[PDB]
Amino acid sequence: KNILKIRRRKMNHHKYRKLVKRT
Amino acid sequence: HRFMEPYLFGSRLGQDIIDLEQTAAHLQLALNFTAHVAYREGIILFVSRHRQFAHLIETTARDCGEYAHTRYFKGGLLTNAPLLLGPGVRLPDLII
Amino acid sequence: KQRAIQWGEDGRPFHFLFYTGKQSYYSLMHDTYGKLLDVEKHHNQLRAKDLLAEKTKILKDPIGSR
Amino acid sequence: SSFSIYPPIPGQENSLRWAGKKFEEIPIAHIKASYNNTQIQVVSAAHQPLAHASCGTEGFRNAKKGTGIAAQTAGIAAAAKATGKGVTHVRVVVKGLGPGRLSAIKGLTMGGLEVISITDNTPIPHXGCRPRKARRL
Amino acid sequence: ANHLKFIARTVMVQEGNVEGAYRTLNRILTMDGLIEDIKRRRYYEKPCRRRQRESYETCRRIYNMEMARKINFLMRKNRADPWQGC
Amino acid sequence: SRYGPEYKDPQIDKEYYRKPLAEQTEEEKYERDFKKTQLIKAAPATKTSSVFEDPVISKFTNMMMKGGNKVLARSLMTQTLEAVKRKQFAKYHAASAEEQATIERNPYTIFHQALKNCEPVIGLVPILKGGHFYQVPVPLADRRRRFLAMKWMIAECREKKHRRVLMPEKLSQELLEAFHNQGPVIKRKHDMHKMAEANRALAHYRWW
Amino acid sequence: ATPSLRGRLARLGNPRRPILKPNKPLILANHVGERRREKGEATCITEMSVMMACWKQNEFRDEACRKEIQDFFDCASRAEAARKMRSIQENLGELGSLPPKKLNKLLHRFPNKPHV
RNA sequence: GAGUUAAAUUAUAACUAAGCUGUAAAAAGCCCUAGUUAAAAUAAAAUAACCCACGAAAGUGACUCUAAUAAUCCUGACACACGAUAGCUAGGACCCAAACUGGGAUUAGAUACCCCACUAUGCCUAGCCCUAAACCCAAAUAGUUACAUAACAAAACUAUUCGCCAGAGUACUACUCGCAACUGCCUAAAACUCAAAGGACUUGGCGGUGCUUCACAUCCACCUAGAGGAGCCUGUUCUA
Ligand SMILES: [K+]
Ligand SMILES: [K+]
Ligand SMILES: [K+]
Ligand SMILES: [Mg+2]
Ligand SMILES: [Mg+2]
Ligand SMILES: [Mg+2]
Ligand SMILES: [Mg+2]
Ligand SMILES: [Mg+2]
Ligand SMILES: [Mg+2]
Ligand SMILES: [Mg+2]
Ligand SMILES: [Mg+2]
Ligand SMILES: [Mg+2]
Ligand SMILES: [Mg+2]
Ligand SMILES: [Mg+2]
Ligand SMILES: [Mg+2]
Ligand SMILES: [Mg+2]
Ligand SMILES: [Mg+2]
Ligand SMILES: [Mg+2]
Ligand SMILES: [Mg+2]
Ligand SMILES: [Mg+2]
Ligand SMILES: [Mg+2]
Ligand SMILES: [Mg+2]
Ligand SMILES: [Mg+2]
Ligand SMILES: [Mg+2]
Ligand SMILES: [Mg+2]
Ligand SMILES: [Mg+2]
Ligand SMILES: [Mg+2]
Ligand SMILES: [Mg+2]
Ligand SMILES: [Mg+2]
Ligand SMILES: [Mg+2]
Ligand SMILES: [Mg+2]
Ligand SMILES: [Mg+2]
Ligand SMILES: [Mg+2]
Ligand SMILES: [Mg+2]
Ligand SMILES: [Mg+2]
Ligand SMILES: [Mg+2]
Ligand SMILES: [Mg+2]
Repeated sequence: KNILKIRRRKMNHHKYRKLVKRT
Repeated sequence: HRFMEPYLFGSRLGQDIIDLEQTAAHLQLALNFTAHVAYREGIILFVSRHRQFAHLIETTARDCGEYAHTRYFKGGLLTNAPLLLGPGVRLPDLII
Repeated sequence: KQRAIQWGEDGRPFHFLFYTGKQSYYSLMHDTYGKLLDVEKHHNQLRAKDLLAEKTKILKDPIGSR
Repeated sequence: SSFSIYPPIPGQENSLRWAGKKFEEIPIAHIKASYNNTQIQVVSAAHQPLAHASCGTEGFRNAKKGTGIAAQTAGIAAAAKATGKGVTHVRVVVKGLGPGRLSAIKGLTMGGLEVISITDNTPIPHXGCRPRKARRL
Repeated sequence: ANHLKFIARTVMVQEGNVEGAYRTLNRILTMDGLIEDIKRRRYYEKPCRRRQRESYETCRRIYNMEMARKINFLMRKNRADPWQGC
Repeated sequence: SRYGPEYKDPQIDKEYYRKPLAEQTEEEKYERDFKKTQLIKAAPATKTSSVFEDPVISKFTNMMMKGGNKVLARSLMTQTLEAVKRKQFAKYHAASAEEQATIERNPYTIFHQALKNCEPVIGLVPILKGGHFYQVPVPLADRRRRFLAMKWMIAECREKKHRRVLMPEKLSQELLEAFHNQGPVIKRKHDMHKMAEANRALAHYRWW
Repeated sequence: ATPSLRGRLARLGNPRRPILKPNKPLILANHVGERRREKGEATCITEMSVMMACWKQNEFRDEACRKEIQDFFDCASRAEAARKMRSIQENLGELGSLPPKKLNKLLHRFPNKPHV
C-alpha cells in the first residue's frame, strides 16, 4: 500500500527535524 | 427489459402491454419453422424451468412424441454431451 | 445390471426424458405425480357425485412396512 | 381503575394522599449512583437531612463498593435508619447512571421503606464543560 | 435548576411494585436517546469522530430499514409449496 | 463401553413391579419399555435387590477402597457401623429416664444424618480475569455437595489420625462428632462458608 | 420511512459535498446475519445476599437460616432449569420472526440483481 | 457588528455524614472533603438533525436586531484578496479540558498505554505566521448514453482552455530569489547507489481480529493413581 511511502517520508522529515535541533 | 422496448405497444398504468401484431408475425414464423424441422425428422426438446406448468409441458411432449426437460438443468448437458449422456449422442436440432 | 441402449440406429432416443440426464428417475416422478392428479381428479368427481368409497390403507404397522 | 403516570401537579388539587399527607409533603430519597460508588440520602419535605448511607460507610472498600450488592446493602441500611425517625413513604430521585441504580431502588423496598414515585435527574449538559479525553485502554 | 421539580422524567408506581415502574422509565429514556447520550458524554469525542459516527449510524439505519421492508414484502411467500415434486 | 446407545439402566426395585395397578401413567412407562424392544444392560455386581442395602452406603464403601480390595472396604464399613452401634448401646444403658429416649441406636440413621450436616451450602471456583484469579462463590449442585461431604470424611480420618488407632474406630468417632454438629468436618464446612461470605462482592464475575 | 439516499454519496455528477462515506457498498446481500447469543449475568444474587445476612448474624450456623437456605437452593434449581432449556427452544420459537436459516432460503428465491 | 441565556459546572453559604475520588485490580491524591438546598462570572452550544441548506475555499447549525451574499448569467497567472488547527508579539479572561513537568501503578527497563495534580494553551480585542490525508486524492465551462468492461474504486466519453507530469533512492534535502518568516515558508538540483521502485489482483499461511458452534481423558471447571524428594536398577549429557 501507499503507506510504504508515507513512512519513508515520515522518517526523513523526523530525522531532519533532529538535525536542525542539534545544530 | 431494455431489449423488449420495440416489442411493447405501450404501458397502461405502469403495466406494459405487448403488441400482438408483432407477436402474430413472429408466432407465424415460429410455428412454420417448428413444423419444418419436425417434417425433416428432427429432435425437438421442450425446456421450461417453471414450477407451475412442469407436468403440463411434460405431458405435452409425450403426446407429440418429442422430448421435454422441465427439471433441473445440469451444467455440462448440451456442451459436454458425451460424458453426461453417452459415447455417441445425437444433439437436438431445435429447442423450445 | 446394465443400462440398455437408449437410441436407435438413427440416434433418436427411445424415451421422452432422455435429455434430462436421469430418464428412469424422472419418468417415475412424472408417473407418480400423474397418479396424484388422477386421484385428485377422481376424488373431485367423487365429491361432486357425493360418494366416498375409498379408505386410507397406509397404516401397515402389523405387517411392518418400511 | 384509571391510573396516571404523570405526577400530581401542585397547582391542581388531587385527592391522592399517602399516610394522611399530600404529595409534596412526602420526604425525598436522593440516590447518586456513580461508576465507583453509590450514595443514598433521605431528606424531608423541607430539605432537612434525616439519614445518610453509602457503600463506603457500610464496610465495602475500593472496587468492592462499586458492585450492585454494595448498593443493595446501603439501601437496606439507609431505610432502617430512616424508618427509625418515622417515615413510611418517600419519593426517590436517581442521580446519574451507574451499576447501583437498580440495587438502591430495591434496597429501600426491602429495608422497610415504601417508594411511590421515581425521578431521574442525571446531569445532562446542553452543549457545558468539556469532559475528559478518551481512554486508549 | 430554575424549572419546577418532580415533573420531568418522573413516573409513579401503581399497586405497590417498583421493578415495573423503573423499566417504564428506562424505555422513556432509551426512546428519547438520553441513555446513549449519557454514555457518550462520559468521555469527549473529537468532532472528527462525531461525523464518522453519524455516517455509520445513518448507513446502518438505511440498510436495516431496507432489508426489513424486503423481509415483510417477501413474508407472504412462505406458505407450503403447492407444486412440490412437480 | 461395550454397551451400545440402545442399552439402558435396569430397574432393580422389586416393589416397582409388584404394585403397578394403582397408577396409570407409570404403567404406560414400563409397558412401552419392552414394547419398544429396548435392550437392557446386565445387572451390576454391587447393586442388588436386597432390602438391607442403601445407595449412600455403597458410594461411601467404594471411596474407602484402595486398589481393588472390595472385601477389605466392605469389612471396614461393616466394623464402622458395628463400632458406632456398640458406642450408642453403651451410652443408652448409662442414661436417665428422660435421656434414654433421646439416643439413637440406628447406625444407618446416624450415617445418613451425619453426611447431611457436613455438606457445604455454597462452594468456590476460581475465575481468571485481568490476569488474576478471584475466588467466586457458586451454587454447587446437590450431587457435588453430597460427594464433597464424603471426601472430607475420608480425608480427615486418613491423615490426622494416630498410627495406633484403627480405621473403623476412628471413623466411628467422627460420625458421632458430626452427628452433634461439633466435628472437625463441620468446622471445615464453616471455614468454606467463611471464605465464601468474605468474597460476597465477587459473585458478579461469574456468567451463569 | 427509509432515509433519503439522494445527493449523499460521493459521485461525479453530485454538486453537494458527500454526507455519507460507507465502509462497504450499500448492496443488499442474499443472506441475513445470524442471531447473537445473549450474554449471561450472575444469577441468584438477591437470594444469596439475604442468606449471607443470616450466616453473619448466627455465627455461620444454618440452625435458624433454613428458610434462607432453601430459597437459595430453589433459586439454583430455577436458574439451572431455565439455563439448560433456553438454547433448544429459542432456535425454533422465532418470536414471530423466521429463523435465519429460513430467511436465507427465502432470499435466495428472490435474489437481488446488482448486475445487468 | 450589537444585545441576550436555557441545561451543566465552580467561587461561596447553610445542614447532615466520615470518609471522598480512582481502576481489570490498586496505590497516590484529598479529608479546606462528600451529599442536599440557595447561586454570579468564564466557557461551550442536548433533542430538533432518519433534515442536507448557505459561502469562492478553509468553514457555519442557542436566541434577537442591524448591515448583507460580485457579474444580462465563458477560460485565465508568479498579480490583488482570503485561508481550519498548531505557533509568535502585547493587553484582558480562566468554569473546564490539557502537550510539558511531578507523584502512583505496570514492566527486565516504561523518561509509554492506565490513575491524580497543575502550566502553556484552547477564549475576547489588535497584529503576525500562510502550513494540512487544505482529499470528494476525481480542475473550469458546455454537453452525449453513442462507441465500449485492464484491474480496483465513485460507469464510459467529446469540444474549448489553463495548470501539472519524463525510472527509484538521495530529496517536503544542499545552494539561490522573495517573505513582519530567523529551529521558518516558498522555489528546488547534482555527485553517488541500484535494475529496479510502484498500482491492482489470485491462491496459501497466519492473526493476543469479530460472530456462531464444539473439546466425553478434555483446554477450563472438575475425578483417581503417580513423577520431581531417598536408596537401588538402567539410559543419556558432562568428566575420564
Ligand atoms: K445549546
Ligand atoms: K484465503
Ligand atoms: K524416577
Ligand atoms: Mg530516507
Ligand atoms: Mg444557570
Ligand atoms: Mg455549493
Ligand atoms: Mg474504504
Ligand atoms: Mg472567579
Ligand atoms: Mg492511601
Ligand atoms: Mg462541596
Ligand atoms: Mg452536514
Ligand atoms: Mg463562484
Ligand atoms: Mg452569488
Ligand atoms: Mg475570469
Ligand atoms: Mg491561519
Ligand atoms: Mg489558533
Ligand atoms: Mg493560538
Ligand atoms: Mg520569535
Ligand atoms: Mg498572550
Ligand atoms: Mg490556564
Ligand atoms: Mg483541571
Ligand atoms: Mg512518572
Ligand atoms: Mg476539509
Ligand atoms: Mg491535491
Ligand atoms: Mg480541487
Ligand atoms: Mg482553473
Ligand atoms: Mg463561475
Ligand atoms: Mg460539468
Ligand atoms: Mg511516459
Ligand atoms: Mg532522478
Ligand atoms: Mg512541509
Ligand atoms: Mg526546506
Ligand atoms: Mg542552485
Ligand atoms: Mg491428560
Ligand atoms: Mg509406586
Ligand atoms: Mg527420584
Ligand atoms: Mg541415574
